[PDB]
Amino acid sequence: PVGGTLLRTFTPAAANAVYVVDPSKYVLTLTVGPTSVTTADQVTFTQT
Amino acid sequence: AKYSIDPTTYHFVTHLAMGPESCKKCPKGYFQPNIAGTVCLPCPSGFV
Repeated sequence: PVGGTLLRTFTPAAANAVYVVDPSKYVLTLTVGPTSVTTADQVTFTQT
Repeated sequence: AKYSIDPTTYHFVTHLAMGPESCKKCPKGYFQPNIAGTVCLPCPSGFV
């Protein structure tokens, strides 16, 4: 536990490294058809 | 450095005793009998 000796050291190893992301930085848009339409009218998800 | 980045602790705090690794041991020629161990008194006048 205290001191002793070093046994092993892992490494991120060339693009398996931890990267930290700021969720506030992401920006998304949905823009999927109308909003007020009724149960009759189909809403259209535009994936592009 | 930012005033936005999450702060660890107060401003006026400068050093801290984080974990038991901080408990470094006296070099040869210095005894420290007490438990608190604020300072390590040098061995007096001849003792080793």
